Order: sequence, then C-alpha cells, then structure tokens
Amino acid sequence: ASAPIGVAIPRNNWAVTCDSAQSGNECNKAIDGNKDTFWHTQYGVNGDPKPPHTITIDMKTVQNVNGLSVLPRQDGNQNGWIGRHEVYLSSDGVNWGSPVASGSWFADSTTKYSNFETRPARYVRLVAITEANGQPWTSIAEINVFQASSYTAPQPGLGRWGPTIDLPIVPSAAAIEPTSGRVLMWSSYRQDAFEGSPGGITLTSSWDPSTGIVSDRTSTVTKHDMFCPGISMDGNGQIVVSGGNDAKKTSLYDSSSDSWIPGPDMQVARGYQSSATMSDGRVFTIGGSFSGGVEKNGEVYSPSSKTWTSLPNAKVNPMLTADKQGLYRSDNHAWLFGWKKGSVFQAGPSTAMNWYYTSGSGDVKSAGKRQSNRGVAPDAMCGNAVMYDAVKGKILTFGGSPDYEDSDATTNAHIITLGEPGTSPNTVFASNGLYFARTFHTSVVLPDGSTFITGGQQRGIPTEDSTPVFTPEIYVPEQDTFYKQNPNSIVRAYHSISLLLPDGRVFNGGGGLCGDCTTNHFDAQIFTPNYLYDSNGNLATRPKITRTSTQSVVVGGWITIWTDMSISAASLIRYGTATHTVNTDQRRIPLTLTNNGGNSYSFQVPSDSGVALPGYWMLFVMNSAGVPSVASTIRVTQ
Ligand SMILES: [Ca+2]
Ligand SMILES: [Cu+2]
Repeated sequence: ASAPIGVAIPRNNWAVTCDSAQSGNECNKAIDGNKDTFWHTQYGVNGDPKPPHTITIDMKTVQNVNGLSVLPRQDGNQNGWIGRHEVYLSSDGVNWGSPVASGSWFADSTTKYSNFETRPARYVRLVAITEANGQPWTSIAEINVFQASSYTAPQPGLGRWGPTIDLPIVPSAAAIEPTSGRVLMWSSYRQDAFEGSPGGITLTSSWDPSTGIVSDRTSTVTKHDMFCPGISMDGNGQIVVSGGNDAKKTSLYDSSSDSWIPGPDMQVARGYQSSATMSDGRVFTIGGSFSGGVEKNGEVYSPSSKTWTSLPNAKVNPMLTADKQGLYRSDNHAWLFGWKKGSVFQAGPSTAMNWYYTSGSGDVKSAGKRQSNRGVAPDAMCGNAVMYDAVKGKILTFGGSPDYEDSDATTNAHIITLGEPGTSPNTVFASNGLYFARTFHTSVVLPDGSTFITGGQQRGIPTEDSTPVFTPEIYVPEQDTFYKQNPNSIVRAYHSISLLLPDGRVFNGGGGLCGDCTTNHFDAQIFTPNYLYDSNGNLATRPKITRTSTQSVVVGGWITIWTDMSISAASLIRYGTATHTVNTDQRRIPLTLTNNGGNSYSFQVPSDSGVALPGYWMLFVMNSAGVPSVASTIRVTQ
C-alpha cells in the first residue's frame, strides 16, 4: 500500500469539471463517496476521445494542499487506469503555473497518490496524459485532496523542494545514466516488495530530467533480482550491480545502449555488500551477509577479463561492526573508497578503519579508529560517507547508529584526511556534528564542495516512518559549519536514495518497499540548492560552457574550456549510484584553473587515477556569484 501525507479535505461543497464524461459515469461520480461509481470519459458508438483527460476540482475555499489520491474503478475492468499524469494547483482557476507533481502510476487497480510540498490552493487539476495500457479512456472511482495542518513560506536562502516525481515503483536503488542524463531506478521482483521473491526479475523505471517523462520496464535478460546489491560504475563505463536477492548474479548496465547485459557470477554469494571502483577501473567488494549465508572476504571484478576473482586474504573480520544481530548485519554497507595503487579505504561503519589491498590474494591493514578529541566514534551502521575533496583525501562521515535496527542514531560527524595507503589518516570531529541525529539518510557532494544531507530517522526502524527527519543539512567545509535547509514533507528513511543531477539539483526518492505496509513511497522530489537562486528568490542566470577541447581525457591530461562569463571556480564530480545509504561512485575534484584570458580556462585532470577514478564525471563551472553551470560530461580513462 501507500498513504497520503495529509488529512482528507471534506468534499461536501466541492464542484468538479471534466473534459468528457459518459452518461451514467458523470464527472461528479468521482467525488460522491461511493467506491462503486466512477467517472468515465466518453466511449462507445459516438466516439472514444483519447487522452489527455482532465478533472478540475473547485474546493470553493483556499486549502493548504499537500496531495491527492485516486481510487481506480473497482469492478475488475482495467479501462481508464491513469498512466502518465500531471497535478496542478491554483487560487484563481485560470493560471495554473507548473505542475506540483508529475510522473507515471503503475498499471493496476490500487489507490494511487501524488504527495507534494504544501501549497495554498482553491482549485486542484489532475491531467491524465496517458491511460496505463495505452487505451483512449480515463476513469476514477474516488478522488480525494489532502491538507497539512498549516502552511509556512520557505525561508529565503535555504533552497526549495519540488516538484514531486510520481513513479510506478519504489526507487530503492538508483543511478544516473551518464550518457543520457536520465535517472535509472529499480526495486525488486515487484514494484512495492522484495519479500518472497522467486528471483530472476527486477522492475526498473527511468525519469528524464530534460523532459519530465517517466517510463518503466522489466529486466529479466540478466535473470537477476537486483534488490540489495553492490553497485559500482567500472572503468569501462558500465554499472556493475552485484548479488542481492539473486546472491551470486552480476548484471551490467550500459548507459550508451541503455541496456542490461549479464555479468559473471561472483565467487561468494552476497547481499548488502558495498563495492567500490578501483584506480585501475576494476571493482572491489567485501562483506554482504544479507544473503548467501560464513565470512565474506574480498573479491575483485575485472571488466576486461569478465571475471570475479576471490581475494581471500582481504579479510572482512577487521571491518565487522559489533551489531547485536551479529554476522547478518555486521559486514553490511561498508564505507568504501577506491584509492591509490589499487587500494580501497574502508572508513566505517565500524569504529575500526582499514586499508584493503588488491594485489596478489588480497590484504588488509588497520588504519586506526575513527575518533576525535570527543572520543572514539561508535559503530555507525547506515551513516554516510562522502569524499568531497579527493585531491586532499577529504572524507566527511556522519550519522548512523550502532546497530542496523532498533538503535538510536547520532549526530556524530568526522573529517578523515587520507594520505598514502597503509598510513593512519588524521580524523577530527566535523564542526559540532549534525543538527539532527539520523540513520538511513542519504547525501551527495555538490559542485561547490558542500555536502547535502537529507532524510533518515532518529531511531532506525526499517520500513517504519517513525521519528523522521524532515530538515536537510549542508556541510560547508571552508567554514567547518552545518546549515539547516528548508524542510520537506515526505519521509525518506530505509530504502531511500539521493543522487546529484547533471543540472546541479538533487534527486531524492523512495523509502519503504515493504509490500502491504503503508510506508511505500512511489515517488521522488527535487531539491534545488540556494546556489541556483538570486537574492530575490528567482532562478539565477547560469554560466554556460560554450565549448570544450575534448569530452574524453586520460588522467593527467589537459582540458581547455570556453565560457560565456568569467568563472571563479570549477569542479569535477563523479556520477553517482545509490542504495541503502551507500554511494561509492560519487566524489569531487576541485580544479585549479589556468586563466587563458577571454573567458577561456584550462585545467589538468589529476594524474593519479586513485584520485581521478576512471569513469564518467560532471564538469561544473561557477561564476563570481557562486552559480554553477549545468554539467558537461567528461569521460576519464586511465
Ligand atoms: Ca465514486
Ligand atoms: Cu533493504
């Protein structure tokens, strides 16, 4: 199931208007409180007018609207289920502006929802752009509109939430398709559940930021239910999705052909492991006792030989947390970062940090404990870790809880500074820690090197939406300060994701995936950071990268760019992938620019591919006002 975020508005005084209605299936049968009566657009002898079809509700007075729900016809007939759709709000009834929500609902008779940030309105319009199975009609048995207890304008300067993207699945795993800019998402063998999977199937969905279109398809070609996997973008530009519900399978997503290709089986069955791309483009993984059984030492994927090779001396024991549930949880979601000379740094969640090595049959060396002058940091299962300055080896870690479940989260946060593999990194506390203790939260590094932190809950109860944290935070390293941003209204805890979009906004979605529970979130929202807004709250003018000398570069190589205005800073941000709070693909390189004069600039990609990990990267430039360009895609090879 799912649920609205608000409380249903009384429909006594309501008036409705529809583009077309068949006798006996009048527009007002969608608001009569009877599940057995439905509005249905014109059909039969005199015509079957095709969508878009529209229903507009005049609520008579201004209400603090934060959602709507649609109950499909309940007579066992599929005709008229709404597929692609848009939701619009108005106070006058003539000017509708931009949709507050848009996307595509799954093709079945369950109640569908559009949940979105509170906005005062008297009129609510639902546009059914397509019927879920491509037929001409629209039908609705019951439509409801929901309200928040109050409305508060967003605070100036603290970013903005919206719109909502309605989806046909809960996006519990997601990646950016770097060659197209689309967001790729997947759930499990079904749209709302992973429990009782027979394996061999994953439902996926994609959203195109440039057009707003949502699609969906069924991945079976790789015979892999990809729920609870490792995810890494390898050096050949393919996303390696390892294990999960089909605990030994590997599937490869190719952005260029937008297709899934079978990969080699892993040597060890795993689920909830982290995997990390290495300096040579290979993928290292370790742990993962959610599925498959024993100690899960490391193994390495080679895209050139198409093999997984066991690294049994890359021992998982030093990175286990003290989870009260034991092995099932204690090797999960390692905070892995590819680093110099084939090494992988493990920053947590265990107190003990470790260096993993991939030469020979593998190795592990203690890197000391995550700690500060406030003490030794406790285990932080489902805390996050973000490499916001790869050149200086800077990792920000934050949140999480000592146990996977039934454990209080903390405000702990640290800055880890990596040097050479095998040396114990310096670790300090980050400012005074988070504003809000949270676990199951997600995070992304932004073009300006700040880290955006959102969602989670204060006490980890997977699939329950209790103690939610609605206020995101941004860490600004130059000030060693956290800043609360404007809050959202949708809980984003267990099974949620966040990704940085090429346009510099943040895509935050999912949560739930528990079948009959009411806590499934079939949606995502956009967060627009303050750096995209001017002083009056309007979208700022953005610098444009008018030309680049090349789109593919070897580490140590030079790139020259031309812009339409002078730029004060630039960064490269590696494209991200996300599930279960893990994103081992994103990282940021601040660029040292040579000013060529005439709004022409040059920079060198770092020569160490343990810093500039091979794969796809976003080039962002920022003007003097701090506004970033949209990203230019750069392929980095080694
Ligand atoms: Ca009805
Ligand atoms: Cu899970």
